[PDB]
Amino acid sequence: YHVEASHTSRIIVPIKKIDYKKYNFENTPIPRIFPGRQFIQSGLNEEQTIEMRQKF
Amino acid sequence: YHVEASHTSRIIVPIKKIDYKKYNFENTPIPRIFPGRQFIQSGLNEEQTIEMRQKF
Amino acid sequence: LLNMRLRNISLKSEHCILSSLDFQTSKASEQLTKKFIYPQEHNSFLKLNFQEISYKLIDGTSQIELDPICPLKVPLTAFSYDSISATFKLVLLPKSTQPHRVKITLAYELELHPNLKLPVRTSWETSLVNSKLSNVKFKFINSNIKVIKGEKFTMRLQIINSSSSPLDLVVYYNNTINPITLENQYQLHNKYRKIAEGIILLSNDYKIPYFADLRFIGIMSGYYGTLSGLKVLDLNTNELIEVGNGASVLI
Repeated sequence: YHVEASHTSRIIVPIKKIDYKKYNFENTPIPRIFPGRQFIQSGLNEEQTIEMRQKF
Repeated sequence: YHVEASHTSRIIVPIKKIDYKKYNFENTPIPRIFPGRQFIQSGLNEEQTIEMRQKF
Repeated sequence: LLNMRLRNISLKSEHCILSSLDFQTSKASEQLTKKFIYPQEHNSFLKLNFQEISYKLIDGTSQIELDPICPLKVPLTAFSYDSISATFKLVLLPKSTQPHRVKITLAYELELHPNLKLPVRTSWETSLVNSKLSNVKFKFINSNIKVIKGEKFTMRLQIINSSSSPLDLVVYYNNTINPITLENQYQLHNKYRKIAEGIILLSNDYKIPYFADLRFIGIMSGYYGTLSGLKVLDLNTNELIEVGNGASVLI
């Protein structure tokens, strides 16, 4: 490809899907870089936690 | 070559000289597109006329 | 009067308005004449309609029709020859003189002199979209009906405005589903799911500065008349300007 000084060029990358019966996407969510910490209440609804896990 | 959106690129064109004993560069100077006209005095020195003929 | 007739002129915005007067010798004199002929043992008449042409103006010129006119002579038929007429630039309605002649070769080969030539007024009886905010108008230099396969194609758009603020418009194609009776409930969705899935704009958010060559490729095939995803917008006083023009067959 070539991009000169402002000219955008939308790359069209083909991939496949993922299979929901092959990966579990409800596993421990947003894993911390370091184990431990305060362990405070999440303060969010369980359903919200589901969509935050999927969107990560 | 390639010039993107502002990037100058100095082309280096090689030529030869000209031979002063082959062309006469003191011929009728600054020839008019159409013949005739008023025919007013040049109002310039003969030496100036020489360098104007060469620089054209 | 035997051959009942009507004048149909159809108006199109490709600078054309065609004329095809329809003729049909209807039942009103037929119920009497084809029982006199049934008493004279005839039920297949033949009035030899062979001579007919139109007139345009005071220069009464036979305009060349798009269809042909051979020797047409049979029983109970009806004909409507189509003629190309140039569309006027305004309401200058050219009154016309419809001329025709049928030599009524009756039973026992009896010719009768008749014609249908009279005059009337030939009134029809009735690319660009303008802005909403500025003097800007949008047209497509390339022709709005075009052929392509599923591959790449070049598309070119006119922007002509007033040069008081001649700048700062943006495009975007907005490839997402408009989220919207049950068959209409799955008809509006299947309209929107082929608007937002068919073509993709390979240079969206194109800053304009007149001329710009907008850059699409289409995925799935059909008739994308008024391809309506793409939206330019004025960055001051944001109004959703739409260009609902153009088409693309992909076969």
